[PDB]
Amino acid sequence: KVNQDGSRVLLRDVAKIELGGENYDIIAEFNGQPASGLGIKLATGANALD
Amino acid sequence: DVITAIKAQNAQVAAGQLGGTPPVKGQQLNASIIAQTRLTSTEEFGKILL
Amino acid sequence: EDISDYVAANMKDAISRTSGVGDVQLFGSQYAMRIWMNPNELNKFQLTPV
Amino acid sequence: FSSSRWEYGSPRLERYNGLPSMEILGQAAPGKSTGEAMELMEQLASKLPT
Repeated sequence: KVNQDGSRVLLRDVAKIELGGENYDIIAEFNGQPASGLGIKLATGANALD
Repeated sequence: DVITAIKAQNAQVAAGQLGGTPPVKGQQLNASIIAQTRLTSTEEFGKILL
Repeated sequence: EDISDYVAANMKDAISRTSGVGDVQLFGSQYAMRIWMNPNELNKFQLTPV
Repeated sequence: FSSSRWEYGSPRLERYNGLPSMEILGQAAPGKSTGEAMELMEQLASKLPT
């Protein structure tokens, strides 16, 4: 908004804006060291070792 | 006006949680919040204000 | 937060769409433009999260 | 309330496997074929920007 004054209101003011993390539920520690992993789950009747 | 007031009263809404995903370091309790819930009987539907 | 974003924005897409993968449960989450509202700096300008 | 500007843009953007990728079509040579025509092309891309 703009008020009846001239003073401008923009997101920056009303809210803190940081980039990253769409959800904060799961975090991983590789030997205590912060890390992310790729956990692949198998299909049904696939080809394993291949 | 009958329809519009029906879905306004007979509603199931998903609200947030006490002590959510990004927390304050030292948060003790984590609980889900229930706001409105779906009306279950003929009496509760009779009490829908217009 | 920085790693789990990168592993999704460089690696995950190539996995989930390859050799007979059922589903890839990645460890973390990719970035999102998070808008962390403040109710007081929000009340001050007669504004709402809406 | 509007501004009028001329600006360059692509009429045909193309993507290979979820990543932005432009295609180049070529030949073998009147002498050599594929096995070397592809081989020299392999590191013409390897000897340029990261």
